Amino acid sequence: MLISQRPTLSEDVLTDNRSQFVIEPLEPGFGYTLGNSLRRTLLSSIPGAAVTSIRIDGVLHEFTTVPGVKEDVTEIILNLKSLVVSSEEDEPVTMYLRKQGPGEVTAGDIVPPAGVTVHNPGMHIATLNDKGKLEVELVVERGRGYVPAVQNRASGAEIGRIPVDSIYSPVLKVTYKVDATRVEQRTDFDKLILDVETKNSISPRDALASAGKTLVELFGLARELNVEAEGIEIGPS
Amino acid sequence: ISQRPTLSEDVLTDNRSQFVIEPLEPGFGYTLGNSLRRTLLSSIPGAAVTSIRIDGVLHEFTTVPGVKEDVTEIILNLKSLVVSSEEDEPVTMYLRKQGPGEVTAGDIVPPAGVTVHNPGMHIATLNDKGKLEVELVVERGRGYVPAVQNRASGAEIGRIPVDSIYSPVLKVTYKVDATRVEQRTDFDKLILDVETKNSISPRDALASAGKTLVELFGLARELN
Amino acid sequence: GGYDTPLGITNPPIDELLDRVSSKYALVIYAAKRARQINDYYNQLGEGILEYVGPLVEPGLQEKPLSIALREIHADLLEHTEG
Amino acid sequence: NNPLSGLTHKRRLSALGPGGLSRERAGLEVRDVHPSHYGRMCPIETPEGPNIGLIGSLSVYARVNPFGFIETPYRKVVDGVVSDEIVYLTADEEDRHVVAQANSPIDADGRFVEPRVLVRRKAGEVEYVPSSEVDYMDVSPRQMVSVATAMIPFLEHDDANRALMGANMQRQAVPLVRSEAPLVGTGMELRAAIDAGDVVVAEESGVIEEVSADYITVMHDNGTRRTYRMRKFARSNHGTCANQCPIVDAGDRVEAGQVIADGPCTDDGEMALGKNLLVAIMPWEGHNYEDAIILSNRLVEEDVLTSIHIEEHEIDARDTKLGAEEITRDIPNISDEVLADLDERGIVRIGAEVRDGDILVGKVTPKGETELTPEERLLRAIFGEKAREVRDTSLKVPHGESGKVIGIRVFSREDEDELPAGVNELVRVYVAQKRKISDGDKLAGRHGNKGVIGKILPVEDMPFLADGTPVDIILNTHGVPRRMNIGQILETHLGWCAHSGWKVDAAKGVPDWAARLPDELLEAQPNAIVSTPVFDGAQEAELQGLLSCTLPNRDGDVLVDADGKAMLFDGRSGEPFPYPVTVGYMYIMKLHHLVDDKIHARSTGPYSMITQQPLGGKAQFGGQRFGEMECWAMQAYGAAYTLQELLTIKSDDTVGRVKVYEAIVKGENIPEPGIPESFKVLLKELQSLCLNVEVLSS
Amino acid sequence: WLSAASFQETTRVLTDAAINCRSDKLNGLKENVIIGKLIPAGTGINRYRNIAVQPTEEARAAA
Amino acid sequence: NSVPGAPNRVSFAKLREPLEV
Amino acid sequence: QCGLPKLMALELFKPFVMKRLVDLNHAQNIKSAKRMVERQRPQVWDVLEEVIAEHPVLLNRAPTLHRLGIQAFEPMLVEGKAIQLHPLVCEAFNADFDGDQMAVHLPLSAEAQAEARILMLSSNNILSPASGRPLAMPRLDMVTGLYYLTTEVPGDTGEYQPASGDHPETGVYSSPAEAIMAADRGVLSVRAKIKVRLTQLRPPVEIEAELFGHSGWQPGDAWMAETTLGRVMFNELLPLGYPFVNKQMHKKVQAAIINDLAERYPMIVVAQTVDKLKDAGFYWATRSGVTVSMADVLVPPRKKEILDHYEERADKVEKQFQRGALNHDERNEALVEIWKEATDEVGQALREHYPDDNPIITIVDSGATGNFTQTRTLAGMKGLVTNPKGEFIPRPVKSSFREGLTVLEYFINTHGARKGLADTALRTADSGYLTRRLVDVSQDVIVREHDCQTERGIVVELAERAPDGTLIRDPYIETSAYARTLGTDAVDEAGNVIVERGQDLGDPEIDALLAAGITQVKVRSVLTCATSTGVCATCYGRSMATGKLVDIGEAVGIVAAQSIGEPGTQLTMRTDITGGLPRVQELFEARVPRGKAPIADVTGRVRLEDGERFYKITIVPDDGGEEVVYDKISKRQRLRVFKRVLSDGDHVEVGQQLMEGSADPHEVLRVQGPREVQIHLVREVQEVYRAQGVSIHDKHIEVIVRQMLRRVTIIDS
Ligand SMILES: [Mg+2]
Ligand SMILES: [Zn+2]
Repeated sequence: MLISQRPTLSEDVLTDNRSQFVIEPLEPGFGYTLGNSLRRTLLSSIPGAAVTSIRIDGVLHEFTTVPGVKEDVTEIILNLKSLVVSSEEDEPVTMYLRKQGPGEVTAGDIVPPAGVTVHNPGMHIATLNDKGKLEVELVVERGRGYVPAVQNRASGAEIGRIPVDSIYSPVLKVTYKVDATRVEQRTDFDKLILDVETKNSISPRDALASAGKTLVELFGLARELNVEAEGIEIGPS
Repeated sequence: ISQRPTLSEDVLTDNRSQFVIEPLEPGFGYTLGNSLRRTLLSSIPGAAVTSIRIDGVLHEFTTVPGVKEDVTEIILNLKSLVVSSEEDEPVTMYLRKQGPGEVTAGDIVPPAGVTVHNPGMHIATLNDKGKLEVELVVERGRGYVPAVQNRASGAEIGRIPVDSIYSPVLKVTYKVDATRVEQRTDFDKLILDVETKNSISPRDALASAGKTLVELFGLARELN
Repeated sequence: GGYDTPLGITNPPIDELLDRVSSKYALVIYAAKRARQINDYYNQLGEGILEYVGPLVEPGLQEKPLSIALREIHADLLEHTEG
Repeated sequence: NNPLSGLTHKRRLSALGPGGLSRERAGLEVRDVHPSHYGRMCPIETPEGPNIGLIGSLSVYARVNPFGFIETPYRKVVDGVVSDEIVYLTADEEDRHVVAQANSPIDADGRFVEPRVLVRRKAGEVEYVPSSEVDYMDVSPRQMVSVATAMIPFLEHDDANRALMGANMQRQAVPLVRSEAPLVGTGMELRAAIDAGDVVVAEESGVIEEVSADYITVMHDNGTRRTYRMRKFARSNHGTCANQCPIVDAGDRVEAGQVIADGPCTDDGEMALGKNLLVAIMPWEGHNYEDAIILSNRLVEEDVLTSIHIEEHEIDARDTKLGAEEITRDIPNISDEVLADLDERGIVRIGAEVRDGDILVGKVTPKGETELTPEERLLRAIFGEKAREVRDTSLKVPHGESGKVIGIRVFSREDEDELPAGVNELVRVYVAQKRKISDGDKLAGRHGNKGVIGKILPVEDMPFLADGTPVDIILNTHGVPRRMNIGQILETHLGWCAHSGWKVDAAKGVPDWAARLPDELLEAQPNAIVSTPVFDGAQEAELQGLLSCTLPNRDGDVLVDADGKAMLFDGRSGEPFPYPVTVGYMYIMKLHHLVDDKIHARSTGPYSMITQQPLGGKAQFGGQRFGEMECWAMQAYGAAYTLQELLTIKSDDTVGRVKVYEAIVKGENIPEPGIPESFKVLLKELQSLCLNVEVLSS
Repeated sequence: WLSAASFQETTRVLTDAAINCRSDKLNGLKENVIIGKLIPAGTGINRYRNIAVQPTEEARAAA
Repeated sequence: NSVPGAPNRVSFAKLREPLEV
Repeated sequence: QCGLPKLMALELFKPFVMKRLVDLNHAQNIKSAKRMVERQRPQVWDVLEEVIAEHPVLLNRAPTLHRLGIQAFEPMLVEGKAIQLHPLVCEAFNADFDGDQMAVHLPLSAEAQAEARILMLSSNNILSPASGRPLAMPRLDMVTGLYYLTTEVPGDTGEYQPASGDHPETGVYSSPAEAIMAADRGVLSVRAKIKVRLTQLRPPVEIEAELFGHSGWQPGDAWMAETTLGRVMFNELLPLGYPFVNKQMHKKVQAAIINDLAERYPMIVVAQTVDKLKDAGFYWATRSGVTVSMADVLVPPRKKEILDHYEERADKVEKQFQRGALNHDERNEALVEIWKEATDEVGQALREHYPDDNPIITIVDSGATGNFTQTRTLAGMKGLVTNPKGEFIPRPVKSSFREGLTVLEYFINTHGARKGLADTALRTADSGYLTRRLVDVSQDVIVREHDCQTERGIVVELAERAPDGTLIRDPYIETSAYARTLGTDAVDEAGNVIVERGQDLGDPEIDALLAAGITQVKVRSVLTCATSTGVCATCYGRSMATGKLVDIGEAVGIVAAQSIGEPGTQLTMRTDITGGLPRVQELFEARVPRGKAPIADVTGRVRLEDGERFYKITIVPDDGGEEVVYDKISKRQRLRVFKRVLSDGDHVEVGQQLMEGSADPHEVLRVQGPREVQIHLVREVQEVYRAQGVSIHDKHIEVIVRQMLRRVTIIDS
């Protein structure tokens, strides 16, 4: 059954990693069906790597301050929470960085093993002073979605281990809106507008492509009951 | 959970069936259930009578002598007809009965390629003066389409338009049960209940909904 | 201007319009007279061109003369003298 | 427009007219409720307009003495013994006695268990008094109330104002095409439907010989038979439907007094002015904001709320000095696609669709003479068109309506009819359309809540319960607590209980709340109808207990909890709503204020004679009145050109009107407004009053 | 007198004005509203009604 | 009740009415 | 924007589409265009949608009380036959959706279209011209949703709790994107107190000063915020430069926010922000889950006990009245006071019983609808039922609407409700008549000149000093002091000047004046304008509708009349001095009031003499004048309580109100000049008018008072 008006997908980039995808026109009622599904799958389907647990020398039970540097430890937790990483191996990879003396400690000081990459070298981490020495250890693992802090099973072996919330998803925030454009002579179609903010590791175009891919697989799973089953058709490209 | 979801079937009744989809991502069960539900209730193709014609009566607000009901209630009775067709071109049914008795939906004569799934539905009641001769127009469609105007088309004066509701799906529902374990091994298990109006199997309706949604999401997947 | 883009009939923001005019009544008459001039030019385009000059900004596909007048006012392409 | 309106129009007490007092003549004291109104005239039923309190409705038990004074019955109690003897008292006879409370703790021996009883004293004062000295009691509850207000369930839980408006909107419901009976109501519905006179009632008992849509033949016991001729699709005085569907079979026995056929708004012989719609009381995304109501597309698709509306169009051909006007097809300068649906007799074929602007009857009048334009002569010279010596003032469908034609009635002098002297043909055509429910149509309950249809959104975008049944109508929650109409929430809960069915476990005795609950009310099948007298009905405890045990219909699913609220799933986003909301079946009714008969607009219509202002109304092309109060607003805005435009050229200045229309059609600038004609009319009028008024240039 | 006669006690003020031979100025708000003239407020005063408009020299030279 | 064709309308009414309307 | 039915739009723009389609060659001539339009050909709709491009259209609702009763929108074609009104402009229109209809008008000329687009555009009319408070308010549903969004519920899901020794706080969040992720799952709730770092919102002024320093912009630097995620969402709707609020969002909180927004930001910005607030409030109203059943309307357990105790207080009184010691009137008054106390106690018990999360409690506490008296009438104690003559029935109801009334209690409640519903019909008609008279008297007051260069002015009280010594703020400041122009310099202790002459006198001016210790300032008003015709712009001060200086040709007289007479329908009388619409009407008719209060004539001590059936007063002068005697002071009037309460022999002022009631304006005029009459009239009308809780700026009444006092009499030929 021919829709008789092909819905299109048009994007206008805003920043280096920011875009709005417009989908129009749609069969009445389908705007929300596509919008909410895309919004959920964008931040819950794309695989990505993130930190899982953290340990730093000088603190074992004092979870407030670490000497050498002046700012507290929660600031460090947030800073290395907001790290974008890409890992090609599923095993927990160990991140090291060691700065001596006064200075500015940034994410570029991280020494990555092969297969683990950091795309924001120039992000502030700490401000060392007074001949301070700071050694930071991170655990990096890949997965999907957003996972809260997971309690460290090896508390006895790693007492300095601290669980942290983890932004696995390469996309940060997606919002959707349904307008009612061009209704009268074209039987009440609607328009979908998606605004996406993803980490600089991947582009919003690729994020949407991967989300569409996984959703198409998931829904063809449902379509694989009757190979032939009449529905709607779209048309030429 | 790094696995991939599956889909099973649980047919409780000839029309009501349950589909389980596990494992899903946390919070995806409700959204997926809604996405199936909307397209199941809206865009499932089907067939329904679109226009009737009775020899005795010329329009929609009189009565044919002999029957206890009137044409404006005959149409209400007929609007619950359950017919299934597979050819897209319109095709005419026929109902013809004389003498006392209750005329039911099973009394109509279906041409080749159309089946009436409600042979026991009451249409009207007749008496000695009763003489019913009805012609129905059945064609495939989708969703709810109101009655077209006989002046819009090249339609005879006696033609009576009837509101069309092509929707074999009666009612659908979803329910999930998240695990939500501290060990981050959380997943959603969607359970979808589908009940259709005896025209197509609920499995067929779900397959049609999937076929209608796969290409719409492929619109996004073909961007690259 | 930190505001987001305007839309519809408010495409020229009203305050930026009031910036160039002493008071809103003067702005109303200022827009109306230029709209009348634009319409007169449109009527007399094919015939002999008179003193009136049409849209100093490029109009859209098809637009009301009043919107053209407002855009011209916002662009400081016109001058007016108070009574 | 429904049986209740007919019932309430009669048995109504007015105060204006010859010998009465006008509304301007009416003071504040008369409009008030007197203590003597009790039992005689209902204190709730009265219109909300200027006539508030001036006109009311008779009580349900009220009687008119053979003397013109009003009179009400009351049981007489003696030494604390209640008698069955019913005696009738007027307003003045009540003062010298002491009437008791309607619902008093009667022990079946006539003795009130407490000495102090609520009684009505001589001067209308209410006070305590021992039992032995009271001498009268109300015959029953709902004696002070009329028949239009006795149909409101849970009346005692509602504010007087909202009950008043609910009783008034009960009068103006429309007859639908199915008229489903209400689940929750009052016993007065049956009597009101029966004695309204529009339901066929078998006068004499006997077996039914035969049943048909047009007629019913009933064989009485004493050999003879009687044929009730059913009335089908008759136009009411307000242009509604009045169909009558028989509800009996060909072999049943009917007793004298039993309802034989149902009227417009009756189901099984009882009043049914609306439909039973599932209700969620959440405020949904602002589409039900400020008393707005949102509906599901199921109502549109299933024809739950749709009304058949019939209009009549009279047109008469009469003798004239020019000759005679003919009802004929010889209509000048008309096409053929619009002539397809006319008979050679000159009128529309029966069963043919028309719409706004279509011709209905072809009536042609001798045009006489006028200035034939020279341009007309060149026009006929180019095509060979005849002069067409007659004027085609045929009858056309007025603006903004359509539908099929139901019947044509034609009378004429050669039919030897009693036509008015002067006319010799008169034809009247009936056109009906199945008006569906759309935006702007007013829907209301019988508890005072009203509102227009904010939107009709599809079945997908409706909050649905765990069973998957979408809600039909959603109303706001911000109106009910402020406006004080909590009675309809109790009606909603009782309706849900009556729909889902219930049973009270009588295993270890009856529960405490059900002790006073009557038998046969401890068990209720699904979709069971209940009743509730207005002032003696289901209490809070009884309703709570009923809500506790609300056995499911098909699956094992207690959708609503003990407190009435239920979980429901959003149809837009899909996730469940954070908190449960109340749901249940409510009785809603469509009012006769549809938007189709309420939309009007005009560009250039006709104008009045003396002053050139356009006329007003819907029958004429109208034009909204721009009164001086709006002139105040426009002057306050400082907008002078807009005001002058609205006054001179848009309304009055004739040359201004025609010049403006020519300029806007020609795409030219609108010219300078002129001088209003009404000012010149005023000047001439003032001159005629011997006042030398001259306007001086300098 | 025109404003007063349209507010209250029309006959009385009309008779008084006829006797006094009162010459109305037709200058107020209600009088101009009645006779169709521009109201003397907002965009009706000569400061705003007589606004002269013309494009700047550079703008017309850029046409 | 007391109506030959009255549908079964169960009632919550406590006391009885000595006279019909 | 505003919706418009397709058929109505077609009928309105008939010549417009006629030309626009005969030009596009759809119809050969005009007659063919008319035939297409009347037949409604499909090509008509496209050109119709074409011609509505930026064509303003006026909407009006009868009755049109104030200036904002006519608003110019831009129409969008909509199916159906119902005009779609924006939900925000309902309050300004006083429009409701019970079935009310609206009239639509089409401006034609370029001047008319310009006037509709610039002057009467809806997005340009937010502040009410009467008092200056915004009239595009987030209303019932929107304010309920906004209130629910920003509540700080203690002990919620995902709350921030500090921890040490074992695990960190695990309540802090990196970015609001992370918080949204958490809220999407079940870990974090919207109304949970958390700590976030923010980059795109301006921190409050004290945090900005403490942390950021002088250069404290929002977009660059991040900052800790101890807030709820809902508050972050709400603050994201405000303009970028607006500081973070972090407050429970009661109606008055949003009032202050939007007033500041309109004061310090462009009009388009505030219009867009109000639209955003409406959208967010509508979205969160449904999620708030406010819904009422019988379980939500709970009753106070103590009520019966109270209804017993006061019952005893009644019984003895009745018994005493049976003894003859208490007369009928005394018994009635005692019962009335006892039952009033009982109602108050039951209301207090209901207040102490209701949880703060109850839907009705949050409905009333959101500022959306109703008052607690309505809930008390719902459950608990209905109250006292009035009589047709206006008295109180000594036997009141005891149950409430929730419990269900009986026949007689319903009867008396109907008595009262019918009286209340009947009085409104006459009240609003009298209000309309008063509005017409007020418009007619002040029609000649229009701004002509920018400034009259006068020095005369009006002194305002402005937070008079307390006896202990401090600056206690006057309650009536936004009415009298705001939106003026200083006529003289405000200098403290003959030192430096605080506010120069001819200043707008806004909020910063006011708190600077209060900090400096100055309390008395002379502002330039319309009572002292030197312009022969109309009033000068500076004297009239800032226009309330726009918030800036008044225009040069604005008709402020009609605006004043409409502002005074618009909320007149909300006026109600109290339980021989009238205090409702009749009182203000008699004040504006300059007639002798019923409760006439004779006033002193010469400064000096008084002579009080308790006469028979009527008291006697004689003011003995402090100079060689005549001892002025007042005769007709009936015993009904009570002696004025001014300063201890007045008694015999006390020193009185030259125009001191001797007797209680209401002094006649003519007498105070001939005793104390025109300035005292202006003060008295303004104060009395304001006291009567704001006792119902209605705010109107004083200059609107001042215009009418000036129009009153324009004329003078003639004594000698
Ligand atoms: Mg209303
Ligand atoms: Zn001045």
